[PDB]
Amino acid sequence: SGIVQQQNNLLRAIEAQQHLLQLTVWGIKQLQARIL
Amino acid sequence: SGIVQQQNNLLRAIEAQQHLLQLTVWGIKQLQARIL
Amino acid sequence: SGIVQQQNNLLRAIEAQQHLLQLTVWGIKQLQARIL
Amino acid sequence: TWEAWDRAIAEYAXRIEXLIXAAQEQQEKNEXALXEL
Amino acid sequence: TWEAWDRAIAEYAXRIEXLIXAAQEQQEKNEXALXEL
Amino acid sequence: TWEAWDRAIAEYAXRIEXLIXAAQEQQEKNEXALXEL
Repeated sequence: SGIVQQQNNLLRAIEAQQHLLQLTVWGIKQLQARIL
Repeated sequence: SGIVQQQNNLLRAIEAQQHLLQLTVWGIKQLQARIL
Repeated sequence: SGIVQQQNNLLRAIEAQQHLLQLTVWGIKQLQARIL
Repeated sequence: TWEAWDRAIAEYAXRIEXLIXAAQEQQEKNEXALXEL
Repeated sequence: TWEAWDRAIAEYAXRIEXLIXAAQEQQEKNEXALXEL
Repeated sequence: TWEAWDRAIAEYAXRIEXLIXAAQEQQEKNEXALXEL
């Protein structure tokens, strides 16, 4: 039960990187637009 | 068979973040160079 | 023993993306500040 | 170009957010298999 | 704003670095369960 | 510097793309162990 609850915790962390990756990209796009 | 096929799906997703992380970095480097 | 040693290798890779995600962000913040 | 990149990112961030579909929907077979055991 | 974003990133990068707490501290139950077996 | 950062990223993105070596090459032991079972 713990391992499955954990693969879930990996899955969970990756999803959180996905939102953080999209946030970095937003920043980049704001710099692209401002600086060009 | 499903769990192994899945750890593989985690592994897979991470590899896809790795390519997306390198893409964000490219953007950053283009902004570094243009804006300096 | 290998799978556990591996989930660990996934966990490990994610931690390494976390440091790489923070590094991209540093870059972004330097561009935010320089270009504004 | 930058819209070549915006497009090439978005699609890629599609593939990932496809994989994390495949994964999320094992995790919830695994959390079915765990039902039995 | 950009400090809205700096704050919204930092907290989010908190949640992740919380999950990878939860995970890291299974991995080391799993590496306990592996003790027995 | 920025070339300090370019270097410090590239090496780090090396470590990850080392781990994902280690991982990818378990996954394909696991997909060997799964052969038997």
